[PDB]
Amino acid sequence: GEIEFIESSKDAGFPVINTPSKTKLEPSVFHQVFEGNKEPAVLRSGDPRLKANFEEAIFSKYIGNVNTHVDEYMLEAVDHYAGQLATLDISTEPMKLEDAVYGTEGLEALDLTTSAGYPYVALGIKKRDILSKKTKDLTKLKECMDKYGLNLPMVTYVKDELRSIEKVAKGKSRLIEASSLNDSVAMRQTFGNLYKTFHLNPGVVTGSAVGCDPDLFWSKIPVMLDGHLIAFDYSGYDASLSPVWFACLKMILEKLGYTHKETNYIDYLCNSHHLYRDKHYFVRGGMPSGCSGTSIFNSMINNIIIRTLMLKVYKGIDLDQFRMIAYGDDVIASYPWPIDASLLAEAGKGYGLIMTPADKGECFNEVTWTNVTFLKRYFRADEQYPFLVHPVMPMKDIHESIRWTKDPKNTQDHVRSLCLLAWHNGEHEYEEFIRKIRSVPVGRCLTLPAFSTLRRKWLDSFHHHHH
Ligand SMILES: N#Cc1cc([N+](=O)[O-])ccc1Oc1ccc(F)cc1Oc1ccc([N+](=O)[O-])cc1C#N
Repeated sequence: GEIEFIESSKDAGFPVINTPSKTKLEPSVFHQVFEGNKEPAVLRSGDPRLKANFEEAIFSKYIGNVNTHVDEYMLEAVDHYAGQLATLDISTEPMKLEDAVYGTEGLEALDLTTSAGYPYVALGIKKRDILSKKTKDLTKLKECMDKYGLNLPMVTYVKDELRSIEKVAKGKSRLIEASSLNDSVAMRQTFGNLYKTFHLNPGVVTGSAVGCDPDLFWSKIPVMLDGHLIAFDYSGYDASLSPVWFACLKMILEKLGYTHKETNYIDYLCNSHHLYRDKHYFVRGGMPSGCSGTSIFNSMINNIIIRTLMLKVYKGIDLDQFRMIAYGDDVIASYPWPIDASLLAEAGKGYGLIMTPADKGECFNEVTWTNVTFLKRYFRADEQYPFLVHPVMPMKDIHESIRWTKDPKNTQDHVRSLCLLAWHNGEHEYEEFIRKIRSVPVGRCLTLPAFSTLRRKWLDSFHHHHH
């Protein structure tokens, strides 16, 4: 991804977008009770914690493109993964607006808390001013869509979230694109059935884990990945995606039976128009994290990518014995013979991708079930039911997250959520967690699940329904 053109908003007649200047994260009542090193990301330019230039850092992820056509490796990659998705019987038919906007099995209702984007955001108009979760009204939306169209600029927001000292210091805050409500809805219409199928079929056929529930899904993973594990990091995945990969994506959507017209939306993602604060810029390549389907699409591409590096480096490779699961840039994979991930990483670099050893590793080491992570979680078989596998989020991370809040009114929900995570570290660990929570008076006011109830409900969860 490369920033092609940049100018002042006033010159094209765009109003300044008034994004928030201060963080919503403050120290929680638990901030002194636990250790942690992370702090809210830098959102403004004058932040005294900065040890680099902010405007420069946030955009620097835009490292460049490699100009090329789809090669022989890409094609055969596309076909293999095409071969897989066909099994699923994805409907290329649009989805009925009601479903696309207000929910259905496999596609959550369009979130009414996020930005509506341009131009509504400029006009003080909020999502809730347009949609209602009570009347399922589409009369207003239809007016706005007809009024303002598709293909609108995107609004760029600095992601307000906890980060390490290194990234606060370097100003490497992450950017999120708010798509215009219309484009959101349109895309949901066009791809809703794809999304529905992806969320209902996490695993090695979709090669996706987007929408999954670790609690249930972890147990499936080792079953699906028989082989020697392959795992690894990207750096700036979304924004390094060159246009070539989008060509491949639309190439794959075409085999699923999407028309050229219907794939024009991939271009909307690839060559993008952004309204940042008082600037207005055009970007060629780069997945614009935050528009509709960016996770699914990031995964699908990744599915293409890895199969392409396998093919180019290991002539002889049989892909039908390959298995992968992506969540956007996060990949876990297996082959029956060892694979040198470093080879792949160097190969990938010729395509403008920065691959790295898994979990900020020193070298592309042996990947076991002991050290493998996915969505920041480890795997540990339950001591008692060995076919059951715990998703184990590290305590360090739970400790980090507990020390801040964006809204103390939700403490109960927040601490329960963290509870749902921590207990996989084991009873000793869980009881220390609970004691320290409880060493503050607010901690004593919270309804907190007992370990033994967490264990029971989990064991009980793999008793009903599918997967
Ligand atoms: N469309 C849409 C859409 C709407 C919102 N929103 O705020 O209402 C947010 C993300 C949206 O994109 C997706 C819509 C449906 C999907 F099945 C998947 C979408 O993309 C994601 C799916 C999953 C995740 N995730 O959980 O990380 C992030 C994204 C993103 N961006």
